[PDB]
Amino acid sequence: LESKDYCGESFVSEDRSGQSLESIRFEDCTFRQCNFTEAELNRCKFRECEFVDCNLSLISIPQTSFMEVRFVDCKMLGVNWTSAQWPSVKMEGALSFERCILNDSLFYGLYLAGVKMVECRIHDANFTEADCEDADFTQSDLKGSTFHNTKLTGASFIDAVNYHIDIFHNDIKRARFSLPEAASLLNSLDIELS
Amino acid sequence: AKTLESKDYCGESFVSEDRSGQSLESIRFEDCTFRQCNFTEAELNRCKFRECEFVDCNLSLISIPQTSFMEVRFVDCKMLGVNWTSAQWPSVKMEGALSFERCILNDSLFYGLYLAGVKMVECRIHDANFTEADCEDADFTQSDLKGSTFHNTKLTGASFIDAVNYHIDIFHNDIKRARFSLPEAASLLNSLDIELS
Repeated sequence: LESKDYCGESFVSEDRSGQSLESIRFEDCTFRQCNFTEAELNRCKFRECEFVDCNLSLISIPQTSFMEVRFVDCKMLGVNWTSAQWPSVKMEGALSFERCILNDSLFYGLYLAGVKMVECRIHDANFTEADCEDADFTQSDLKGSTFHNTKLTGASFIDAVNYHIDIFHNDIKRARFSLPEAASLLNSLDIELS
Repeated sequence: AKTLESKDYCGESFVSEDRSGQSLESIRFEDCTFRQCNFTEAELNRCKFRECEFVDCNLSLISIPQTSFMEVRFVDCKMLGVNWTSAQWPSVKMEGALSFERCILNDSLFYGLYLAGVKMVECRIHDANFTEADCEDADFTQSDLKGSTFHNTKLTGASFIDAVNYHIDIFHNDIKRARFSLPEAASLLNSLDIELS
């Protein structure tokens, strides 16, 4: 890709695995059936973009900016989101994930207010110190994922499974849960559920 | 029913005796059984019961000041409104001293008492007060606890399996290792300011 600006393009069935894309801005673009496994997006910008049915496993994104970016049906294992470029002026729902595999990702300390991570497989991802207020985890599988000093106020876990949230180290005021899974919040107190 | 004239009874069965309103003072009963006896509003003053069973008795509103119960089982008994706090409780701290099965325990006063390992199984326990009681390892299986108060009550390892209508604030009692069953255990989540569905 020898241009630094793309607008309104669809990139289809491209194998860019292991490649470096540097300082490219994409607006109103869509990527589908693309392979970005182990790619590096270095100082790129994505605005109003969508990835659908792409492999972004272990992608590196140093100083890359995502604003209004949707991911659907993507493999996104082991992504370190902490090294992306994030704005200091907070805006809710900047990222959106639906039916993605987020296993082993790092969201440490990030502002994720209003972010959708719906019907995702989210094993062993780390949300320590993240702000997930109003986040939407509906129908997601959170097995092994870490919530520690995570703001979860008003977040939704409706129909979610395998979430471990220690109420002694996390704020869940007004968050939404579904039985019987909600009973797992009781695990912090060491009660024995039958 | 004829006045008890002795101060000790061992190996004895008392059957179908109406002792309602009777005052009994320093009678020691050991390995006795009481079956279909009415003790409504009797006073058991500084008596002792060791290895006794009460079956199908009415002990409603009985007074038990300085009376001792050790290895006493109550089955199918009406026992409303009893103030257990004025009974004599041993220095020896042993679990399982009392057992209640299919009893009506409404309005009982249990506050601040040592009740470790006590069984209150398949009981109606409406409006009783357990504030500050030590109920470590107690068994409330299948009991109806409607309106009973648990407040700074030690419930460590206690069982509420299949119990109904318990109000237990998980931040205001000790509940480590206590056992609960869904769907009822959902009531425990009322301690949290969350939206359930």
